[PDB]
Amino acid sequence: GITHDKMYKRSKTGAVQGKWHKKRKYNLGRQPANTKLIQKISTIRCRGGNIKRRALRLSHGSFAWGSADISHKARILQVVYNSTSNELVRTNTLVKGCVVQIDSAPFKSALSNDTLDKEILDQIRGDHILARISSRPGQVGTADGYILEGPELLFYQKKLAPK
Amino acid sequence: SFCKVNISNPVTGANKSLMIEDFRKSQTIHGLRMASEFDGAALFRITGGNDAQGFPMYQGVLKSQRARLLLRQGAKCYLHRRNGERKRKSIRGCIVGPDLHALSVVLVDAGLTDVVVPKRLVPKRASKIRRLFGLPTTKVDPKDQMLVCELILKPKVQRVVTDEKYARKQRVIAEKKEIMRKSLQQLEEYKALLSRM
Amino acid sequence: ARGVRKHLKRLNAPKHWLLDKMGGIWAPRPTNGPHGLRECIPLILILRNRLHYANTYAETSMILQDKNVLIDGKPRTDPTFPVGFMDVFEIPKVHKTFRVLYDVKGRFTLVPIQSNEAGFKLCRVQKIFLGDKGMPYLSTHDARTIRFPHPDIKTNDTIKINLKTGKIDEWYKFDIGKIVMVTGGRNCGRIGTIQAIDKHMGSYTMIRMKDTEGTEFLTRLCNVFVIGNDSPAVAIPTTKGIRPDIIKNRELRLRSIA
RNA sequence: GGCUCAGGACAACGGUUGCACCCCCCGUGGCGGUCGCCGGACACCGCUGGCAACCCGGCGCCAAGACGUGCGCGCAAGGGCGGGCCCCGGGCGAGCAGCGUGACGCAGCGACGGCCCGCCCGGGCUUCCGGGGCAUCACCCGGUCGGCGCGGUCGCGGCGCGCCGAGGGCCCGACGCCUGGCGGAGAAUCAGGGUUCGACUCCGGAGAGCGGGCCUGCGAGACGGCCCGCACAUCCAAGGACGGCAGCAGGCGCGGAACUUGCCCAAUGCGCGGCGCGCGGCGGCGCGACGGGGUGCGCGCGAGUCAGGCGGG
Ligand SMILES: [K+]
Ligand SMILES: [K+]
Ligand SMILES: [K+]
Ligand SMILES: [K+]
Ligand SMILES: [K+]
Ligand SMILES: [K+]
Ligand SMILES: [K+]
Ligand SMILES: [K+]
Ligand SMILES: [K+]
Ligand SMILES: [K+]
Ligand SMILES: [K+]
Ligand SMILES: [K+]
Ligand SMILES: [K+]
Ligand SMILES: [K+]
Ligand SMILES: [K+]
Ligand SMILES: [K+]
Ligand SMILES: [K+]
Ligand SMILES: [K+]
Ligand SMILES: [K+]
Ligand SMILES: [K+]
Ligand SMILES: [K+]
Ligand SMILES: [K+]
Ligand SMILES: [K+]
Ligand SMILES: [K+]
Ligand SMILES: [K+]
Ligand SMILES: [K+]
Ligand SMILES: [K+]
Ligand SMILES: [K+]
Ligand SMILES: [K+]
Ligand SMILES: [K+]
Ligand SMILES: [K+]
Ligand SMILES: [K+]
Ligand SMILES: [K+]
Ligand SMILES: [K+]
Ligand SMILES: [K+]
Ligand SMILES: [K+]
Ligand SMILES: [K+]
Ligand SMILES: [K+]
Ligand SMILES: [K+]
Ligand SMILES: [K+]
Ligand SMILES: [K+]
Ligand SMILES: [K+]
Ligand SMILES: [K+]
Ligand SMILES: [K+]
Ligand SMILES: [K+]
Ligand SMILES: [K+]
Ligand SMILES: [K+]
Ligand SMILES: [K+]
Ligand SMILES: [K+]
Ligand SMILES: [K+]
Ligand SMILES: [K+]
Ligand SMILES: [K+]
Ligand SMILES: [K+]
Ligand SMILES: [K+]
Ligand SMILES: [Mg+2]
Ligand SMILES: [Mg+2]
Ligand SMILES: [Mg+2]
Ligand SMILES: [Mg+2]
Ligand SMILES: [Mg+2]
Ligand SMILES: [Mg+2]
Ligand SMILES: [Mg+2]
Ligand SMILES: [Mg+2]
Ligand SMILES: [Mg+2]
Ligand SMILES: [Mg+2]
Ligand SMILES: [Mg+2]
Ligand SMILES: [Mg+2]
Repeated sequence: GITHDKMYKRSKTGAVQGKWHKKRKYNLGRQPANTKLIQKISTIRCRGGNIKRRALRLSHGSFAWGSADISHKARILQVVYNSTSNELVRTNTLVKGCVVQIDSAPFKSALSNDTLDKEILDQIRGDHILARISSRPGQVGTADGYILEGPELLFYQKKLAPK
Repeated sequence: SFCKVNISNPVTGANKSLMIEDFRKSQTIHGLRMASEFDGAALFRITGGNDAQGFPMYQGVLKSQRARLLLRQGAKCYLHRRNGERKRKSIRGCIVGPDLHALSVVLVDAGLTDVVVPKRLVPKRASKIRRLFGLPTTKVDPKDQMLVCELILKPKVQRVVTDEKYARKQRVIAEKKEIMRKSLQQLEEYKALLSRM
Repeated sequence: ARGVRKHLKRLNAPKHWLLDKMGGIWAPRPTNGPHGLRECIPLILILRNRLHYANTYAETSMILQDKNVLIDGKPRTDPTFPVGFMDVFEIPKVHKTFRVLYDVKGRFTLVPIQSNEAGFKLCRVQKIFLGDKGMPYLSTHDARTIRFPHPDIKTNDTIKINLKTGKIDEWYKFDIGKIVMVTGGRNCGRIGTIQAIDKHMGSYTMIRMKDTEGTEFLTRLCNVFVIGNDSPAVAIPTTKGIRPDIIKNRELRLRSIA
């Protein structure tokens, strides 16, 4: 079926290369999960056993505000930005590294301490916080992440500027 | 032939056979599916059948003709030779129509039901002989080696908690504790050693 | 292929087994266990081929079913069990106890040993590593594992193990001037003293040794086994790890038919 | 394990590296802490059937070292913080591996105690050098060369996809075409230097009429497993069912050219432990080829014949 064997590529001088065997089982690939937002995780048997979890339709995650170290479990509300393609944002597909809006309720108990980023407290004062997925949902069936801060936060806030 | 109707009564345990024209016309039985009630005034619940050429009915195909299907190991109408082997086969002569040369039927809620067949085999599991005789399945004298069976090759009760088997299990537990105790002592020795060093 | 190899042609068997090229298409294939395929000997090749206690394969099996053979104190009922360097070989009904070492031609020999010696074993520390919940472990040349080792034991040292408890009672450090024996290569089997250790960043570390007659030789650090501290902790064959030259070997051969 | 050499020329293959990018049954050491004896049902089998034969149907009593659920001192995968701001032991040449701490999660092992860890053999890819002929084949390539991000995989990688740039190779022979092209260890010839061939014994690779696809398993893109298209055959009541000798013998065809449709697991080994095995062994045919001795000597032998040994399953 799908293979990641290199026998089908040209050489580095552009030359066509011949075929000297048929497809081997250990060189197979599978189709991607295309994990949707808003709960199923399928099981995949792999080489030697070694179960892989493959998520479809995740809703929640566990998130960390690293600087003050406030970790809760929160609901992922919307995929807002993706580096690879804007098609992956329009569909709310969950992949590693995409920028999301998560629910502000679990972190409202963190509204009291000052000397805590006002670029995070003002986020909390509303309805959602900007965060980033840090796991591979197709390989482990899970979608967790961290809360953006620093120059990264500003870079993505200008990427989502109302312009 | 025309149609051999294998009736089978499980309330008593008997099996009987009949015949019928079952030709192309009205036949108030036609158009019914497997696991359906009919009123049996011409011969009750259908459970299977073979058509001409002896192809068996298959549940769910929802057709009155034959069909091919990729049957998988564990399913009916197929006996595999290797683990994981599948096979394409032909099935389902009708949802009962004129084609069938045989029908299989069971009787519900009762020529008339007369014979009562004995049960050849007797209960074997240890609990199977305590539900029969109303005995409790919770005591410290569960031995139950009554030997009657009415001399009816089959007994050798299973799942009996004897004395030696009780000792065996207790011994295994008493060693599964010794491992943990010695392991914790060794860990303590090593921690103290690094403390001295 | 599509999976592991279970056969071994006779011409493809290791050359120090001294198998003869007629009398068989096949050779025994050693089972996995304490020793690897190349640096071992199948147990059958000692009982039938060498000592003639058995004379065929089938009657070599029945000796090992009724458990007349102990390896390191345990009865092994498997004819292709891999026995190797430093394994204790004791047959009780004939009262024979041996230690398995190398001779000066890289072949396995059995050295008679006393009942006061067969209760311990020398192992080579192959690696130290952290296992489960961060605990330290050491691994040897026998596929043996020891948890919570004393912090002094480092890699390339040798340890001494009682053969009933399976615990450590002594260790020898790898140093300059230690007595050593080479376990493989082309100086396999001969015994000397370490006089150099040259490390090469990224690559193999070479060891220079010198025999008791003063002959010097070299090999890789993965082939030098410490047998004591200026005195071997065990018994060694009569030749004591001195290798003749081809001329002196020829004169000793001429003298046997003489 | 056995067979073959069709494909494939910066492949494969040979020596030489690496995985701090990996997976691994059995065996041999370890290790073993997990938020009162349960259930019902399947085959063999009984009673009845269908069918030309291939193959199956229905009802019913019955077990487990089979399942399923589980009694238990919390800990499987993945994730956020915990490094030093000339230059440099747990373990390295190399900041690697563990642990702590906040959040998720609830996996695996428990109804005869094993999840897990090291080794071992095996595999996957991978560094450097070697790796056919033709110039009446001089320019070639466009996922082609590099970058960024995700996916997929046992795993790295243009392996795939989106976006960005214009690279990459060449008379030290690229690209294209051809080969009655499997590679090595080796073999034939013979002062020294060379020439020619590498079907077949060992090692490695690839295939099972030709394309593809896949399940079960630690391991297969398996063909003495399954599914489909094509080209060919097989039985048949005409409804259907069904095949793969480049395994061992044997046959047809083709060619200048190549043997018995034998006996046996006694040996050498392999799977389960007592058997199995056309691996392999023993006979048969065999002027391909090798080695030894005769058709006399001055008077004793061999080739045959018949018996007993020895040998041999
Ligand atoms: K594939
Ligand atoms: K494969
Ligand atoms: K199968
Ligand atoms: K092969
Ligand atoms: K395998
Ligand atoms: K195998
Ligand atoms: K051989
Ligand atoms: K041989
Ligand atoms: K051979
Ligand atoms: K073996
Ligand atoms: K052949
Ligand atoms: K070929
Ligand atoms: K295997
Ligand atoms: K390579
Ligand atoms: K290379
Ligand atoms: K290479
Ligand atoms: K090269
Ligand atoms: K040319
Ligand atoms: K492109
Ligand atoms: K890429
Ligand atoms: K692309
Ligand atoms: K481009
Ligand atoms: K050329
Ligand atoms: K050819
Ligand atoms: K010459
Ligand atoms: K020449
Ligand atoms: K020459
Ligand atoms: K010449
Ligand atoms: K040949
Ligand atoms: K071959
Ligand atoms: K070959
Ligand atoms: K070979
Ligand atoms: K081979
Ligand atoms: K091979
Ligand atoms: K081969
Ligand atoms: K192959
Ligand atoms: K082919
Ligand atoms: K084929
Ligand atoms: K084919
Ligand atoms: K094919
Ligand atoms: K195929
Ligand atoms: K494999
Ligand atoms: K395939
Ligand atoms: K295929
Ligand atoms: K045949
Ligand atoms: K052929
Ligand atoms: K034959
Ligand atoms: K002819
Ligand atoms: K002819
Ligand atoms: K045999
Ligand atoms: K096996
Ligand atoms: K044969
Ligand atoms: K004579
Ligand atoms: K004679
Ligand atoms: Mg193939
Ligand atoms: Mg929109
Ligand atoms: Mg199978
Ligand atoms: Mg093979
Ligand atoms: Mg461009
Ligand atoms: Mg060749
Ligand atoms: Mg060849
Ligand atoms: Mg041949
Ligand atoms: Mg095969
Ligand atoms: Mg195939
Ligand atoms: Mg001819
Ligand atoms: Mg002669």
